[PDB]
Amino acid sequence: PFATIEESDLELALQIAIVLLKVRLFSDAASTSKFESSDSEIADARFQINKW
Amino acid sequence: AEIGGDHGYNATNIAAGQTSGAVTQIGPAVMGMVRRAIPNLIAFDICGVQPM
Repeated sequence: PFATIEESDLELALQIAIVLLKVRLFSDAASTSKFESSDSEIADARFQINKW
Repeated sequence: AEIGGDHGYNATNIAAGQTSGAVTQIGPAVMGMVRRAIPNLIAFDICGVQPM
């Protein structure tokens, strides 16, 4: 990828690729076996509270 | 995994609610108010009591 894309800025050049099907967004679900092998790095959720 | 944390036992932070982890407190509680006791009076009948 980024071969025909000549744009210098990294962010924009990446953005060109998404439309042109070169790269693909990987926001995607996980295969069922990933959370069963007893070694499953399960993502964590964090929260914070501040007072004004 | 979002530890509770606690104030550093430094009176400056404990009143303000500045904590070490998450969920800064609203503020301290209110256990009440104490006031200096009123001294009692010595009876005036020792000296002559003539209302002028």
